[PDB]
Amino acid sequence: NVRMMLRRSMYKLYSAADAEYDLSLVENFKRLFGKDLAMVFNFKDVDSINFNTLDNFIILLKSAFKYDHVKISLIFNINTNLSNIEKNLRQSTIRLLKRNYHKLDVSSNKGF
Amino acid sequence: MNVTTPEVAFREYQTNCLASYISADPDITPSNLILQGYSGTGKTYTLKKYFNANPNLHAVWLEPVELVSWKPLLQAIARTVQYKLKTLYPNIPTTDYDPLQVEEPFLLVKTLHNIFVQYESLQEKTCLFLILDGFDSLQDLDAALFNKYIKLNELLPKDSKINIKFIYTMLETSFLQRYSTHCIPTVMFPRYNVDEVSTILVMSRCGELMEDSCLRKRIIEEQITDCTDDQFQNVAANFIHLIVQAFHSYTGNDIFALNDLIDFKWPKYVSRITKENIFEPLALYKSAIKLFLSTDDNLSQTYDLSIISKYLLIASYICSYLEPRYDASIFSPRYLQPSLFAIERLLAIFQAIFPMKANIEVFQNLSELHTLKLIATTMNKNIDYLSPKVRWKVNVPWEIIKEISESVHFNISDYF
Amino acid sequence: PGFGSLQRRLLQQLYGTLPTDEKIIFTYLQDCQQEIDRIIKQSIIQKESHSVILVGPRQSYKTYLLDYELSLLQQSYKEQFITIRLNGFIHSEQTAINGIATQLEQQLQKIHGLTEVFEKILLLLDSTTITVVFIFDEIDTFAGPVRQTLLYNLFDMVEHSRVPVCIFGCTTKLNILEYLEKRVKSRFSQRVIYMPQIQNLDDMVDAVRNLLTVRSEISPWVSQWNETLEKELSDPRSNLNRHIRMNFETFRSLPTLKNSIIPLVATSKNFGSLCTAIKSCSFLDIYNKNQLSNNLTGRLQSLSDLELAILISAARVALRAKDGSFNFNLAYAEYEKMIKAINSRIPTVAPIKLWLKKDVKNVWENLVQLDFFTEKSAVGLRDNATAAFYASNYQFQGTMIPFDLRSYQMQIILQELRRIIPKSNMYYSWTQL
Amino acid sequence: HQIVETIFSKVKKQPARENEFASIYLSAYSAIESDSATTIYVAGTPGVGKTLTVREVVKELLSSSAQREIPDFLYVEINGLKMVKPTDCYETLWNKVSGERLTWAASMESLEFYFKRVPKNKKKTIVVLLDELDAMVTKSQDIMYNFFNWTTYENAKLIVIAVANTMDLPERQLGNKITSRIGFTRIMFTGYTHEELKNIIDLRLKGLNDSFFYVDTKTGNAILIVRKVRLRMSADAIEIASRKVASVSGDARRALKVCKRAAEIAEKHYMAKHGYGVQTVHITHVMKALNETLNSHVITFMTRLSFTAKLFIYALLNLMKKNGSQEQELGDIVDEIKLLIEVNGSNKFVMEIAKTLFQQGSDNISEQLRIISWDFVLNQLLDAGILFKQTMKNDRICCVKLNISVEEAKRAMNED
Ligand SMILES: Nc1ncnc2c1ncn2[C@@H]1O[C@H](COP(=O)(O)OP(=O)(O)OP(=O)(O)O)[C@@H](O)[C@H]1O
Ligand SMILES: Nc1ncnc2c1ncn2[C@@H]1O[C@H](COP(=O)(O)OP(=O)(O)OP(=O)(O)O)[C@@H](O)[C@H]1O
Ligand SMILES: Nc1ncnc2c1ncn2[C@@H]1O[C@H](COP(=O)(O)OP(=O)(O)OP(=O)(O)O)[C@@H](O)[C@H]1O
Repeated sequence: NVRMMLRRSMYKLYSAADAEYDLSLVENFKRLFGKDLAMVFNFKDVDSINFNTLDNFIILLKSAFKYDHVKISLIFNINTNLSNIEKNLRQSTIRLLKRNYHKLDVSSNKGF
Repeated sequence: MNVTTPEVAFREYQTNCLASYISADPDITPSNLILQGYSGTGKTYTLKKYFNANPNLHAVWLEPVELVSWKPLLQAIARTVQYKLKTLYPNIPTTDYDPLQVEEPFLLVKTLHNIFVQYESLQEKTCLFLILDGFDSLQDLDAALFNKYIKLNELLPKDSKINIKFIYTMLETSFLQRYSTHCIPTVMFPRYNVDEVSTILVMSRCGELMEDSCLRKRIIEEQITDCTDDQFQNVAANFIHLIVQAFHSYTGNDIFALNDLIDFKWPKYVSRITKENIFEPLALYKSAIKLFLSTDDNLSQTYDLSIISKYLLIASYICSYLEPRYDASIFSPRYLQPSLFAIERLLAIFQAIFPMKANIEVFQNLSELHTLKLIATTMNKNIDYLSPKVRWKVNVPWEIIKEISESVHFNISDYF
Repeated sequence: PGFGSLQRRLLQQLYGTLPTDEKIIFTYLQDCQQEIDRIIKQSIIQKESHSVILVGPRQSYKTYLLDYELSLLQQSYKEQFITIRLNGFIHSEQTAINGIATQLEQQLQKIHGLTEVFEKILLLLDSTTITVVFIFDEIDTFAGPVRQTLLYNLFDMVEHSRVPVCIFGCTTKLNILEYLEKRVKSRFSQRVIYMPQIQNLDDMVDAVRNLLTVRSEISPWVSQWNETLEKELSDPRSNLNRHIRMNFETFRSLPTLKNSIIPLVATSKNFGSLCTAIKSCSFLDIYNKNQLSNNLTGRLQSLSDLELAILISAARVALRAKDGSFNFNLAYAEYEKMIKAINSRIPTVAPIKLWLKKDVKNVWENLVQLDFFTEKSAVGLRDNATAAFYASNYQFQGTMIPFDLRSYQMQIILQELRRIIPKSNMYYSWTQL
Repeated sequence: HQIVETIFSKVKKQPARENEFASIYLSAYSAIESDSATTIYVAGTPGVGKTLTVREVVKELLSSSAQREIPDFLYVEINGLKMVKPTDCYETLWNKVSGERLTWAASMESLEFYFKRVPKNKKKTIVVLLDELDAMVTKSQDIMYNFFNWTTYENAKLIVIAVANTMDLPERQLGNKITSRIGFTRIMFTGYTHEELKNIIDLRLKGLNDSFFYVDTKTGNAILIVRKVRLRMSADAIEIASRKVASVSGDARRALKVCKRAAEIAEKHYMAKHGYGVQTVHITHVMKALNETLNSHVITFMTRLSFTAKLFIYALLNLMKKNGSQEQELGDIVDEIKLLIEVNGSNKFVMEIAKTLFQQGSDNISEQLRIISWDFVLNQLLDAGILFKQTMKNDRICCVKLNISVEEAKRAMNED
């Protein structure tokens, strides 16, 4: 659920920052560590994630762009074709994703 | 007491209603106030627009959208109220209370009481407009929650110089109708009309698009000589009208989807602009036609699969939509959701339709299909395929099974 | 410039935070008001012990009387009563004790400048000496199947406390004497008071007269205001009188009418404007229609052509179904079929778009959010936090199955559509089967 | 100001369990004098005199200890409905016996060690009263078990007295392990008869009936023995009070409360006529108290409901008749109200009532699918407990059921 997702994301962010639990940590990140924050969310397996939770969590992260010191990047791992995602996510989220997206094939069977 | 009113278009009645119920004197304002309207109705816009014209009103802004559950919502109230009171009246000696100590609403009331007692030395009674945006948008939500904030300030001592004046914003109507007997002052936001949406988009997102880098290229590339800002404004404005009239029956009356469509199609429409395209937007329409013929909200031989996998997925669809009665006769409800089946049926049908025995590659392809989620199971956590309780169903529509049958030269069209 | 004084005076009287010398008690309430006041004065002035529950719906002026009585008695017996307030919604069965402990100390500080907890409270009162006053809202919440130890102790303290003790309860249930357990019910004094309901139009007219009149010369226009108010309450054909009669007939919670009136006074800019508005009384119609703007008809009037057509097609499938269930596939099939029929009835010429199934997804998403549809067994907003916990732990099948096969049920039946949908609409002819 | 007491003040301000007192004392004396340990069980309905009799027995046993007929003993009183948590019983009992302040786990083990292991000659006899014992029941019932179990230890020198709701509770709810230990030592209290209630009232008012007073003519202050006044209460008033209460419940408090209520009514009659020679409390004063106990406000409140609520209940009753069912969906009722309006639609004022119900009497409002304040009255009937509604977010398939009896609803509809 979104409650666990935000908590775990902030936990990992805090662990990395202290190696050198909510959106306030993102808000106060620069006033704590003096450096800008860039996040890379790597979705390791999209086809098995409950698309409702992911769809809501993307909208939750959408609020983070109010801060001038934060930048976000999302990586999607897809086993099936790209269009399998389009059926399950809501068309509001697809329009968020489509504004800045890149498409890459990493299969080993690329043209023999 | 008198409060000035901003001229918010298509919200004049609600701006007058917020001129009501909101004033400097806490004796002329209610304990609770609710503004209601579905998403894309302007409530968050209008409320901030009204507060931005009257700075003397002490407003505190919070968003349950970020605050996942009720504990963050409680703690943020204390934190932001304390910080705002320090920001407004700093000279009074006060002692800090930790906002993380607010674990219960009673503790919130206690902390608010203590803070107001610390400010008791104030000369005049003043309002404190705590604002919550999208109360029902809270994700960990239940019906009993809202009464706790309805009936809150009466537990505060009325002698205090600082009085809290809650303001709420809500989306759903099924949330309001559980609290109609309380007679809480309510201000309503209806969905905009098409004539309103088009003008709102023209007023808002015109100048932002008008001076983007994409046009900064094309103007010089086409060597436009007599261009003025008015021509820019008209050319940009025509785009919004065209997109609205093209996709109104598709988006509806929502500003967000129209903005996203404009964002996607604006560079491509700008690309078609030539020397002869401006001052005749009809030609612009007659050249960028294919932009207005497809939504282009899509994110992008569709499935490339092994032959064994293809025939397994044919047999699974047969299992999922053919009644079990016919397995003994044919081989020897599309609109409905697929029925469940067993692997024993799938293996038999696959053996009966492939142009194979039980080598490991068949089961490997089946497990690959499950991992690809082209076939679903009756479980969510701790998948235990080998347990007999699990059942199987197809997660692929007919339009893809038809193409698979064509690619393997199979005749599913004759079995139904 | 001076009009603002009277305009603010009217609002200040309307909200009801008047000084005790200026406050108003409506005539039909006075019997129960005196019944409550006698007990309160007996407990505070004459040191009696009592326990009372007030009954009546929400917004029935039930607590206003207690507030008035305490504000009155604070003038003459400021040093002789202690007030304890507890609310059922905010205070749980745990947090009530801490609330009592904090409020007792808070009162004692400004005065001076559970086997043993209650006994030690009584001993502290004895060593510091004052009548202890208990006020409870939402008694039924405390009187639930959860153990009622709080009220059990409070009603037991009535006839055993060495310090005068008084308890007032507030709730809307009528079966209070069955809510309370037989142990607690026995200990309660059972002097139940039911708040007097408005039972005549004369009661409501007099309530309006009491509420809106001005009894002092705050403004030179006070005499004009009182006279105009009485004139409008007098003539049966007054617009304001008609609206008051409609209110009385429809619902008999006076604070609803108060809240309806508040914008009319607030918006007024001049005395002439106020008089014209209160005579015409047209803005209550605007307020009422805005109260109705987000109802089913208001939402339905805002939909688009394609959205309306898909709604009609979904309604047709729901009507034909035995259980009323339908899904996206059937809805799109019917949409295609009706588009084909409309095209066919247009003759072909010798030598209307069927939107693609992918584009219709946005229309479906729009309609699912605007609550025209609903999932087959959608419980919706849960009642309590524990129910929300169990709901969020579970994963419903309807959220996992594909977008094209989720089962829905309809909120606006096709007959209601034919009532509402204008006949000038192209798709209106399909509002019949 | 002086506390003014009228002539009725003493009546408001102000022997039936001797056999039960003797039975409890006989068992207690036998066990205490023999330096033994046992469990005593007490049960009965509220207000019959269980706790008061036990306190009398304990006080007289202390009197026996003062007379040194029996050795010294320590008394501990615990009420199950006064504990914050069930675990506090172990801490409280050890705190009183030893003065220590250990945790519940340590105290429970300390009590187990104390009663079982400590020699008898190194102890003081302990008597414990567990009031509201059935309210101490936990999931494991250890409080029901452990305290009685320690009484089986011959070295304990412990006497435990428990008060519960029912006599056969160990058989109904406890195990055979606890039930056998409790055994035959159980005593039951039965509610008083009417003559006993009359006798108790007379005993409480032994020195006040037919007594003379000196009453200040200027303030009403009365002094028991300025003018001479006499007071009386009708014997028939007491009889009708005693007979009515004894036919309702055995609770002695109700009979005392009725006399206080009757005296308060007589006090109001005295004050009203005087406006501040024998004042006889009349049977009308008692019957007034009996009337308010018996009469229910449900019917009159229904008759005082607004028109829309009565129409709702009438339509629901009509559907109950036409369908023979107990609950009706809002899909039924919303259009059944329309049917009931339409059947009479040939009348002129039906047009006006329809304009009120469906457009609120204004031309600017279009047709509504609900009558005005449908939600308001629907919630109000649920708020008052009249109506029962099941949770479902569909506004048509949601079911509605009456909570009140049918016949009183019919009577309320008839009186309109
Ligand atoms: N009268 C108006 N004039 C111009 N723009 C408007 C007007 N009303 C709304 N908008 C636009 O609506 C956009 C969406 O914000 P809005 O206040 O409608 O959100 P919302 O309905 O509160 O959203 P949510 O429910 O997601 O919190 C704003 O960016 C604003 O530009
Ligand atoms: N201190 C006050 N000053 C002015 N008006 C008040 C005050 N307290 C309550 N009211 C009035 O009380 C009316 C609503 O009734 P009230 O507040 O007495 O009920 P309640 O305690 O909320 O009811 P219940 O517990 O039965 O739900 C409102 O119209 C409000 O104006
Ligand atoms: N025989 C009696 N004579 C006088 N007063 C009595 C008698 N019996 C009971 N009472 C009164 O009843 C009150 C309650 O009695 P007691 O504490 O024994 O209650 P109970 O029977 O155990 O019931 P509950 O469970 O409601 O406490 C006493 O305070 C006393 O004033």
